[PDB]
Amino acid sequence: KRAVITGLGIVSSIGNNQQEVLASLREGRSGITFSQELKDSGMRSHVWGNVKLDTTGLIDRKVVRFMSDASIYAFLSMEQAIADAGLSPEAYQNNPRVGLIAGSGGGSPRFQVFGADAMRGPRGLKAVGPYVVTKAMASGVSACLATPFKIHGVNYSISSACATSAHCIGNAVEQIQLGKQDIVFAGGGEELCWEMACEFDAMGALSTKYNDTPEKASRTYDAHRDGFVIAGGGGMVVVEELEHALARGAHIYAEIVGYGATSDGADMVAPSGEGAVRCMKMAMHGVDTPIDYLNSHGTSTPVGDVKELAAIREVFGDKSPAISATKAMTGHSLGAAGVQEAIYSLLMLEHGFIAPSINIEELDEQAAGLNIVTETTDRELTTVMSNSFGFGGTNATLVMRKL
Amino acid sequence: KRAVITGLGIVSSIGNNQQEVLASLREGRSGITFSQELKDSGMRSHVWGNVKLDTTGLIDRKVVRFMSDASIYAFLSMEQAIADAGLSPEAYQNNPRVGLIAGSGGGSPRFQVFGADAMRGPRGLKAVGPYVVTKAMASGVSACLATPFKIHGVNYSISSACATSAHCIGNAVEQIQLGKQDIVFAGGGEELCWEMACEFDAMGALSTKYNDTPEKASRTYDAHRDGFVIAGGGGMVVVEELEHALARGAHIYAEIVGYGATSDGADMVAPSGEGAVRCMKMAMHGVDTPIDYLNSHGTSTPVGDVKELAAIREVFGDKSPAISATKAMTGHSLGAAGVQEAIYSLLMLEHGFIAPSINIEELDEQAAGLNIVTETTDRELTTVMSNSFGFGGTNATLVMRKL
Ligand SMILES: *[C@H](C(N)=O)[C@H](O)C(=O)CC/C=C/C/C=C/C
Ligand SMILES: *[C@H](C(N)=O)[C@H](O)C(=O)CC/C=C/C/C=C/C
Repeated sequence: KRAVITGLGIVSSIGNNQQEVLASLREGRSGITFSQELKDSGMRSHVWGNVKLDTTGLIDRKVVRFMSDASIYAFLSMEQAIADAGLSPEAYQNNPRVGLIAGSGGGSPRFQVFGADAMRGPRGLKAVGPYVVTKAMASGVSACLATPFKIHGVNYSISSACATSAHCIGNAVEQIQLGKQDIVFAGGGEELCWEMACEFDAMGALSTKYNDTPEKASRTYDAHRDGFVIAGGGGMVVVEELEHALARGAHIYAEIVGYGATSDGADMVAPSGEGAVRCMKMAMHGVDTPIDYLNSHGTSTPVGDVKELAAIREVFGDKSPAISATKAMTGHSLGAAGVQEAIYSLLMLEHGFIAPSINIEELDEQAAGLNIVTETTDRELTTVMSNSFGFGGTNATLVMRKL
Repeated sequence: KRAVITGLGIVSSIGNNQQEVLASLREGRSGITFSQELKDSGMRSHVWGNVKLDTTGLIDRKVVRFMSDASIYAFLSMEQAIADAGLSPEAYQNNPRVGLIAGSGGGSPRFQVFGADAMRGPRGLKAVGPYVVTKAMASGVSACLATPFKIHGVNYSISSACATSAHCIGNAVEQIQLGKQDIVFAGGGEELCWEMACEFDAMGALSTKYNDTPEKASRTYDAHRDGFVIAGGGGMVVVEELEHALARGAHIYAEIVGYGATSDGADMVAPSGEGAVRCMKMAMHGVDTPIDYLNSHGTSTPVGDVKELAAIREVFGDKSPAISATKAMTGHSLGAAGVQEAIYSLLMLEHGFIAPSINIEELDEQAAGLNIVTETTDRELTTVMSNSFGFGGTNATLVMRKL
């Protein structure tokens, strides 16, 4: 019935493992860079939240042949989570009570495009090859992890745009609550490519006025923010039943004391706020400790940023928690945002500190009053909240508490 | 705690509604046709499981402009399921206890390729437009339905390749069991295009030797089967808590008494009979009545067909149920296969008959002591089972029983 986190893995724009991420977080270090690929593609946004690691040879050649970047990022993340959790092969493999729930927001547009492009060339089917389905299918992230890691329990992906990996973790918790699984690896991944990013630029969702200063492009809550900075990477956490964790001597980061999942039923592409209030409130049912720190979805967009702050004002009233949008540092990894930010929250809980909300040269007028921390501040935290929202009015929030 | 089906909707290769689907199922009619598009793309497979329906003015302009075919098919299926359920706006909209869990196996390869092609054109960003993300994102099917139907409960997609809509329904059931939702619209959709179809052909998964006789291409269990026939369409069912349903005088097709979801942890693109055995066994746990009819996954592939059979023989041993692969008639709608086949099963339960397993000129010698029904058989059914498997070793089976 009770679910706790006993391990985490992460490959992000601000770090290739939790120690690197930790340092980046405390230093308010940016993971955004200039992208020549995005410029050459004809986009107006040339800033990236890229993973600085050459993944070549990092996975078994026979295994990696079926994977795309989103899967590769999640795979390396799950490798870290397994080790971190102190799980031995005999403990999680070929075990019906061990599952995997991980996904991405867009699967693999790069290979969807590669397949189409190849089909129309002089080689046709032979240029396409036999590995595009597993690379391009939406469930690639879960399929490519569950098979090599020898998982026998649940195996599927939850996809909900920019809230996918958050819903993935929440679903993992429910598996533990329903007593169906003892352990479920949850998280996700997202590739970084002009193929997909150009589609966000086309709808004006990406930042375009700070290409000369990449590290200043992502500026959540700043009066002059102008869209989010697309990013890629992966994240993975080990969701485990409490007794099972305690029995093996597992190191527990926190317990998942709240999980909200609601729907706006209003606008595609734009948030309503109303659904987020219900989502946060839902995650709070039963939680009687205060929310000490709130890791906002805050993507750095004009409408989104204040819409979520309005939701928070409504849920907490005159006693809102310390807030910070780590996306100002990391960028928006879309489908991987939820699990990565849950990890940043876990690291803050574990090391007792609040990561800064960077790049706010002029706090938005609507952000007046609120406690958005703009400096790395040491503090003993106990309960933390993390929000994730996506197109189609899909909301998710997770509340984690220290034991 | 108990989940029942109180409505269904369907847009498939063998019918644009449940009445038409019933007629083809009883008649043993094939929905496969020759495809000029497929042939013209360079493919070897030129047979289709297409939806014969002009969807043109069926969905509101400002709504449909965010959708792709998978979403359009699921949307029309939802419309039918709402009416067929006897539900009205005042009862299902802006209601926190009403949710939506629907997905596709591939999202929208067509619009993803369109975006990449548009971008590379002289007009770039302006050629792409602002609607490709919602059309191409993996969660499109759920996002595009939850918003217009004003859903306020759960809202996300489950994606598991050729088992997605089956896992979607199972997840909906768990929402009712966890007491989180009273109603959850579950199902999915899949578009039909060479963009995606060419990728399956490239891995030799599609039938190529019966292009001259499309209706004979899909031949599950036949000694000369040579791959599945790709198809498109949608399906949607209303999963409702028992008491809620009885209280409103709802029409109940049956109760979902079993739901299995397992993982092979062995092969990508190839089924390991053992995972399916555990999946089926998991779905039968607690069901005190025998399985009267089994709607197999049977896609008409050399390895797949008999592997599931070996799995079935191992599960039921001596006393096996009547079996029939409706894909021999309908083709493989991939992500939409699970929900559509659950609907065929519900229709057989609701009308007391077993749909034929067509096109078996020579029964595979692997399907021995089994009961593969090859003629529409009038029978009083009580408990039915439906299997769905996908790449990455993802398995799902649903057991539905009359109340
Ligand atoms: C991101 C957000 N609102 O924070 C939004 O939910 C979103 O667009 C996620 C979808 C990304 C998948 C890419 C599909 C493009 C082909
Ligand atoms: C189908 C099967 N094994 O019956 C298989 O699970 C599958 O390939 C489903 C994925 C289809 C999504 C298309 C993605 C291609 C870009």
